[PDB]
Amino acid sequence: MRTRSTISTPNGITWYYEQEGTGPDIVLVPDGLGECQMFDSSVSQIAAQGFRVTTFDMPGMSRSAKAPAETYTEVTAQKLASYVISILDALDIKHATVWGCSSGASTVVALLLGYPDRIRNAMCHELPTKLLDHLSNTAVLEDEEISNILANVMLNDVSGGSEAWQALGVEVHARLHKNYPVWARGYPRTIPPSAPVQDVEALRGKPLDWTVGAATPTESFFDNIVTATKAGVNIGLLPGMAFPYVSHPDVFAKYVVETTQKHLWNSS
Amino acid sequence: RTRSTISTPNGITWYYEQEGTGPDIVLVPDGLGECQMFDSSVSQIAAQGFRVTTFDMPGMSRSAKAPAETYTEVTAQKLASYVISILDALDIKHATVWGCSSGASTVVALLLGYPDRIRNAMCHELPTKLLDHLSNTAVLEDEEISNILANVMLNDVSGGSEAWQALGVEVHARLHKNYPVWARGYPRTIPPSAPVQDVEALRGKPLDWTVGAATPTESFFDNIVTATKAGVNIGLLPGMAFPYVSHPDVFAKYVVETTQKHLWNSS
Ligand SMILES: C[C@H]1CCC[C@@H](O)CCC/C=C/c2cc(O)cc(O)c2C(=O)O1
Ligand SMILES: C[C@H]1CCC[C@@H](O)CCC/C=C/c2cc(O)cc(O)c2C(=O)O1
Repeated sequence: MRTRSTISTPNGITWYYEQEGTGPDIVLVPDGLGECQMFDSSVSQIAAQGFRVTTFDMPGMSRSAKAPAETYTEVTAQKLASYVISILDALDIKHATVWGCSSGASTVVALLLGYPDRIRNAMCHELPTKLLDHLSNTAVLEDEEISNILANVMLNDVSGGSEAWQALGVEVHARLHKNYPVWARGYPRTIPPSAPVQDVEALRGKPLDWTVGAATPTESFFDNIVTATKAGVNIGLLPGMAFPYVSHPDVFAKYVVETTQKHLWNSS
Repeated sequence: RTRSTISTPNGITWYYEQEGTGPDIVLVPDGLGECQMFDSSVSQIAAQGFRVTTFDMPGMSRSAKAPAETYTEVTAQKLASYVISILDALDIKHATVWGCSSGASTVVALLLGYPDRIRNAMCHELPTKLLDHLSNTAVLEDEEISNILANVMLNDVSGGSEAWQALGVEVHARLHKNYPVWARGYPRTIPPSAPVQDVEALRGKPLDWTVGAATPTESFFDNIVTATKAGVNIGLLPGMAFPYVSHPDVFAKYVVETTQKHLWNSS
């Protein structure tokens, strides 16, 4: 039942993408690691509730690595938003519900403010608004040190379930190995200052549902909870940390289905 | 530093410590009721021109001589009246107050209930939700409550296992006796008594709110939402529930700078 293919956009990207189901469109935008295999279990469960679910590897990452250096260096929310609009255009998806975590969160808030005709509703999780010294310092190391550093962060620190992280399998971890240096050089220095949450009055009234990981240290996304509350945006918790779609895929799929159904009710 | 006892008309015999001269700062303990956790910070705060007072809480540690009403069905409003009682006995008429956990509930009830006595309040990690796993501990035997909660404090909420163990055997022996008292008196009655149900009563008050930097987001998520809705200053301290144990110099600086900010805004 699942389409696994490639499609080329006039910005020079050859995207790897996957697609399952029929009904209203839901688009799962990956985190900075740009790896859409992490959504595998959830794509099926969500599509089974009467939706067409699309996801993709992000430009320069995993199977979407045939792309111009412009698409994976000095990356901003506003760039990533324009690239997602290009693949939606190429797949004839006119109106979409969107999910994003981390740099994906910045992207989906950028899609909702920048292309409101295209976005039914956005789900953002743990939107990075602060430069982090220790992530930025990795950008200057050698490829194999970055990979060994960030691989152990993901496994031991921020996976929110190391068993489920490992069970992604050898083939996934070999793609992630290659993505770590690309991400370290292109993302942590430029993503946070691009965060589209400078203007709280721009967020008020929009179809946005904001989450943070229940197990994440409070300091990491404290700023997200303050901004959502000041803007009157629905803000809540998912289990786990930065990868609820890996650590708790059934709770993640249920959240995406119920949030989308609530906005289909309020459309009508 | 004065280390002494004092009796109040409500039948509590308080153990208390007091150091320095200048405007009054009162350090209210967390639910475990042990004021030795403030020992280093009391000196640093007092050296900056303050009179610093702390005390063991009713029925805990060296304030154990007290009526059973003082450590059963405990609410913020009850603890607020007992703090006022020892403040009256020490002739402290205007004070800055710190409190963590059930202490945080106490200092917000102090600020609302007795506005003429309280210059400003610092509240840390105010418990607003019943926790079934904590409520259920109270119906076990003493020695299994102590073994269990001694382990929770160290591994889950200390925010610094080495500084927690460095408190020493004398302190850990008092905590050992306190756990059953705390288990039976606090976790089932403190959260429903949280004085944060009315957001509008908080707006414009001299209240400074913190949460622990390393605490899981789910624990005090509700505090950040409430503070933000009421326009109350909300920020972080390093560690978890015991910043005065895990990061005592950062704790002292926070208490001094907050109090100095409110002395300026007074005049
Ligand atoms: C891929 C996830 C890793 C989650 C670990 C995550 O817990 C590491 C700390 C939080 C920051 C994530 C982040 C920061 C940036 O400046 C840019 C980004 O693209 C991310 C990001 O997408 O991070
Ligand atoms: C002893 C402190 C810190 C305990 C760890 C503390 O971080 C355990 C989880 C947070 C709740 C603490 C708590 C809850 C209540 O219902 C009543 C209370 O008096 C407390 C309380 O004072 O907790």
